[PDB]
Amino acid sequence: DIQMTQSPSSLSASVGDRVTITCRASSSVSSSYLHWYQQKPGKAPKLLIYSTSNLASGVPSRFSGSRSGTDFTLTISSLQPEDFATYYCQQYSGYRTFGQGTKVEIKRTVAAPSVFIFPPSDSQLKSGTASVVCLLNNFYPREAKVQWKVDNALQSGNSQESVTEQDSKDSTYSLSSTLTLSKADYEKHKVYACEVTHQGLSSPVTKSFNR
Amino acid sequence: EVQLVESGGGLVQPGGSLRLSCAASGYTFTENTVHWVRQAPGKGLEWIGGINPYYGGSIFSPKFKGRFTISADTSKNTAYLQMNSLRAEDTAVYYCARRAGAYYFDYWGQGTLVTVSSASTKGPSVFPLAPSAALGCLVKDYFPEPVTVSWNSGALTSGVHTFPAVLQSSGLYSLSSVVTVPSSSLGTQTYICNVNHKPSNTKVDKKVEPK
Repeated sequence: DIQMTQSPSSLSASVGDRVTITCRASSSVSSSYLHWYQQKPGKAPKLLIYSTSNLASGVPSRFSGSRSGTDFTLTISSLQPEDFATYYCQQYSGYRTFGQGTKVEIKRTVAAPSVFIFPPSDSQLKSGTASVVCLLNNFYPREAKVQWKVDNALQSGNSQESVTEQDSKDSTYSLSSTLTLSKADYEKHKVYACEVTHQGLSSPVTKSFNR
Repeated sequence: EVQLVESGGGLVQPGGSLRLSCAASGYTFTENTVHWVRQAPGKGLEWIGGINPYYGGSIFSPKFKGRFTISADTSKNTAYLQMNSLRAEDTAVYYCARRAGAYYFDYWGQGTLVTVSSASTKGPSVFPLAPSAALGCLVKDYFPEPVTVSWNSGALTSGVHTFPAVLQSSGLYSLSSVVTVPSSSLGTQTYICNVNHKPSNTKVDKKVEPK
């Protein structure tokens, strides 16, 4: 059965850059029957280009496609920050398959995160667990080191991170780090701190509170 | 205005069955085929099969012939995907999609999550994340996904970051939704986070004020 080999699987480009994505058909696929989709995080895929080169309704002219033998190309001529998405080709030839997808990320200038720390709520300790949340807001690039320190002792294994998808307007990321203790252990310590290391910061930023 | 609305997702035990529906509107039902396409978490798009409601016949990808069947009720403009003997590998967001023209999918349903796990449904607890400007709420210990969060019943949308859920060592999920606001509006405006967990029929509304 015909398979589509899509490359690259991810790329990062700046606003205004030209971006090219390739789908290679394992054997001949008709021009009429090769389409491209754009899928934004949390959304259904959206028809972007149909039959190799026809713009779907309401798609901006910076998107185009072409074919050269078994090789199909999707081109974004001038990358906009809202073009952050995963792009998929799809062939028809009796059955249907998709390419494995290309994640397009936006390169932008460095932005330091705003660091905030939150103590567990009263309602949560009443339940017997304490969650301490460290919030890093609107930063670029994505790589950030978050360290927890309890009474200046460095924590390990008792926190987990979540990071948002690149913002479609300003291209920054946001990150949450949650430290989980039993209420019993939260009450046997005074100083709770998270120390943030990021490229946009001259010196590590610590945010803290005393219980 | 063409629309496909899905329902019937949820939690299914390994080896169980589930029925998804795709309610189509805004066009003459019999004029287009309706297909099913799934996306395992963090992975690509996979075509399952589709039905032609004019002829009343369906076709499937070879990997799914057998276990799944697709039907349509023309009186209700609805297509159904009946799945059987589900395994953990079948955990995915399931989309329906309308074929038009040269075999492209022009309208897609919104997606519905199907989780195959022996675990049981649990509703979340919601705790405040207190400013002192950043505020937000913690949505702890729920299963399965998803949870929806809004702020001030949708009125508050800008500056909001709802983080991807994290799987805890306990096998339940947790997330935080956060929002930056003006450094000096903490007295005047009130902020409530609205949480929805349909697998557990839970709906909580939590007020977030400084302590």
